Amino acid sequence: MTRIILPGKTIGIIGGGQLGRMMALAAKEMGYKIAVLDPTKNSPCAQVADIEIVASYDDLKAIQHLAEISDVVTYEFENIDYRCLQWLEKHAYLPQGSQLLSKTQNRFTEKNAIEKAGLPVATYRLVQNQEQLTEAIAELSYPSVLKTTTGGYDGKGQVVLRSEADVDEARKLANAAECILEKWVPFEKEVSVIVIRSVSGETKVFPVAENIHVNNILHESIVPARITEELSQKAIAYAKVLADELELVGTLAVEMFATADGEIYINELAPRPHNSGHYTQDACETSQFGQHIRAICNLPLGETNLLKPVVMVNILGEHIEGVLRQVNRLTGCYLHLYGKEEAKAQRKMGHVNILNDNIEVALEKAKSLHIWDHQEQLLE
Amino acid sequence: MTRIILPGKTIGIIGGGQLGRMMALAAKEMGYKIAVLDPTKNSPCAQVADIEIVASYDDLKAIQHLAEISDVVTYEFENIDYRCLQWLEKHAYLPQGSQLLSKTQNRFTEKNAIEKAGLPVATYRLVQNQEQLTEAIAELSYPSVLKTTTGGYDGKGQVVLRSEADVDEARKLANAAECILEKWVPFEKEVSVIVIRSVSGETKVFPVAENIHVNNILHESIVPARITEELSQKAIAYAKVLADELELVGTLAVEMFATADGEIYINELAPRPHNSGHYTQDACETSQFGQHIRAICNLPLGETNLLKPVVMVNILGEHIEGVLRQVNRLTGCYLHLYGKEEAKAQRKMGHVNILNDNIEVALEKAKSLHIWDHQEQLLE
Ligand SMILES: Nc1ncnc2c1ncn2[C@@H]1O[C@H](COP(=O)(O)OP(=O)(O)OP(=O)(O)O)[C@@H](O)[C@H]1O
Ligand SMILES: Nc1ncnc2c1ncn2[C@@H]1O[C@H](COP(=O)(O)OP(=O)(O)OP(=O)(O)O)[C@@H](O)[C@H]1O
Ligand SMILES: Nc1ncnc2c1ncn2[C@@H]1O[C@H](COP(=O)(O)OP(=O)(O)OP(=O)(O)O)[C@@H](O)[C@H]1O
Ligand SMILES: Nc1ncnc2c1ncn2[C@@H]1O[C@H](COP(=O)(O)OP(=O)(O)OP(=O)(O)O)[C@@H](O)[C@H]1O
Ligand SMILES: [Ca+2]
Ligand SMILES: [Ca+2]
Ligand SMILES: [Ca+2]
Ligand SMILES: [Ca+2]
Ligand SMILES: [Ca+2]
Repeated sequence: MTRIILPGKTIGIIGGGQLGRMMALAAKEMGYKIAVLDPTKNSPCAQVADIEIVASYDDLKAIQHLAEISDVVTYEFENIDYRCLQWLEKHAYLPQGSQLLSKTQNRFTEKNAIEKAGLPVATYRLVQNQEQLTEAIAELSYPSVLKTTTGGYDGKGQVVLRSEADVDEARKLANAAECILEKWVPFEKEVSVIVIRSVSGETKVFPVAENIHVNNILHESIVPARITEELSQKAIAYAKVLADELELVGTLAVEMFATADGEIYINELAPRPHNSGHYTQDACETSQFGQHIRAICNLPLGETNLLKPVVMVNILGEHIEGVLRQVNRLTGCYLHLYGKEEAKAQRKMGHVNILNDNIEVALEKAKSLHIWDHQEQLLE
Repeated sequence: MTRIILPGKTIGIIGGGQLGRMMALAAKEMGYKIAVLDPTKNSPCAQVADIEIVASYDDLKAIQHLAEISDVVTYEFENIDYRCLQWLEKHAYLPQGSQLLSKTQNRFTEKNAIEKAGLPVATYRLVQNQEQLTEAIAELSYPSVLKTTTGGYDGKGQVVLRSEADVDEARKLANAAECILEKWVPFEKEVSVIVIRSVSGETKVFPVAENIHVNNILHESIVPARITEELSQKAIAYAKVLADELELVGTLAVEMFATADGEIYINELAPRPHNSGHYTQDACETSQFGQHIRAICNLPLGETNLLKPVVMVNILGEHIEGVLRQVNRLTGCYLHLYGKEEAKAQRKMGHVNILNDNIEVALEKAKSLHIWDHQEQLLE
């Protein structure tokens, strides 16, 4: 379409977490008003929003209320059910649509969609009962990984199978939920690419980021990713094909495995701004949040050039004390805090973007701060 | 001092215009809360702030109310009551102080401060009646400019005397208000430098901007300024001298005139983020607004590296319709709109940062858009 949502209009956001907040901040710079729906009062996004609706995500009356006061609707919360999605796409303006969301919510459906797009993933099998598990183990051998098709996050609902000794735990998981078995990919680095596509079909792709997870939570994103030119260009090419084949509108985070000998496998997709793209706030010509707003409002997209190398480091509840105490050591460090009321140990409270001409110096800065010693030790 | 205002605390801003709005957005990214005082409801800053106080700038009890709900107070309105600042610095925390602002509020007092810092100004005389105007004209000759000592913005309260024929208009101005007459400098370029100094005395200087005015309102800022490295170094050294001699805490904008022989005359000072510093939002490692917040909260200052060449173009009320209509043509352009509810011909509604590797291509982009045909017709 050529449908444009002009500055001055209201953008409605389903989900009031940090992703919503950062969307709202970028939209405010451009003169947009913001409405947000979230089940808890005073969410990070509500602190920036003009209008706040406190309600469950599955409350259709409240979704309708959000839509009826918004000129365009988007989401950070992905688990919107079909009845709400169909209503939104037909009776509100939801340029992102429902089709991509439905593919990314189920690991089996997601992998099917990626292969149909022509892109490589780990060899996988659907597991709906004990016999399918047995057949899958015999076909894919060891090592392999069993994951729940839905609801899985932070490595939960996941069993790695290294030998027959692991089968018992795998059977327990498969007893409890629909699963997929994937062949274990021996990779060197986990990487991600944020890709943007506007309503009118303009596309932009951000640089490849190298992602380091510790205890199933992202710790650092490094840009440029420390991978060969071959791996880099391949990752970017794959992300574009995905955007094109999936008919993306908005933002798509493509998480990948990169092997020593130059292969990329697509691991999973997120149809929203993503933690591995927070680096863009300080290091790129446009942030993933500014791009997201432009894409859904059908404005011309900004450029995605990396202006300075960067290390994004996540700030969890366990880190917030150390961050405030070390505040006067934060030279070259660009702090972002989400305004969450309560710190919980593993809850994401913010992040810091460490900019430097040299990635290793940025990495050394994170270390020398001694805030993430816990994460550092687990990596050692 | 070593007083630090930590993220999570409330920053109070006196003045709800676009400068406060942009301070608030940068503060919110770092997790600060915002309170604002403005005489008009729904101001640009109130649209982002957590707390809004609607009141006059002289309403002591409202200023008192703001101080009570803030951990630190800053100003945005350059024409603030004064004495109210003397209340604030003694009974609350106003790290900027009152002394610098009071000096810059009066052109005569301003000129004295600059001269006492050892820097050049246009030769000037105080004018309080017709006899003094007559004597000043005799001494300074033509061309010269008569300016009100207080209340001058957008070229208001000024009469340029090119010949004796302009004296009649100047005489009317001199009766209306206290004025200074100064020599008219035949500069090659106008430049500005934004200098930042924190509570602990850390000092950062932004790159020199080349500024183009039309009808005494800023039209374009160009960075890097198209000047010799020698003039650039001079301008920066001048800004550091002023920051130190005026004992700056916070932001200081320094407008300068550059003549063919390579000389710099200081035109005026502004103890706040400045229109000529808006380019920093998109083109520098840190924006002037993020820097200002860091300065007053006593956090380490960010780097001021220019990450890409930029042309900032002001969007006035006369331009808003054109911007919205030509919104699809804004590739390479980073739009900021301030949320002002009422448009007036010369009122500042927003700005656009045009980023490009080549400064001349950016300048050509502004022309090709034809949004500022009026400005380009008046320039040639
Ligand atoms: N096929 C595979 N081969 C090798 N390692 C894998 C495979 N699948 C998953 N992993 C490992 O398990 C980790 C988590 O799995 P996954 O990518 O499904 O994320 P998740 O469990 O949804 O958690 P998150 O919330 O971080 O996305 C990955 O980062 C990767 O290191
Ligand atoms: N239990 C859950 N299951 C699925 N999604 C969740 C859950 N809890 C929170 N979310 C969603 O996760 C998003 C925030 O993602 P976050 O930044 O924590 O990690 P991420 O962007 O998925 O990166 P990673 O892949 O490393 O986990 C929000 O959209 C939020 O609604
Ligand atoms: N996409 C999602 N699918 C399922 N549940 C979700 C999703 N997003 C959020 N939730 C639920 O909402 C809760 C809070 O959301 P989220 O995890 O994004 O914020 P948080 O700041 O991490 O809070 P907490 O640390 O309490 O989980 C989660 O614990 C989860 O139960
Ligand atoms: N002495 C001078 N010689 C030559 N040109 C001058 C002189 N004084 C002012 N000008 C021109 O007029 C413009 C506006 O002057 P000045 O900065 O004093 O106005 P102002 O209204 O106080 O500015 P602001 O809108 O920034 O508050 C200058 O940028 C310059 O172009
Ligand atoms: Ca996942
Ligand atoms: Ca996660
Ligand atoms: Ca993931
Ligand atoms: Ca002035
Ligand atoms: Ca001026």
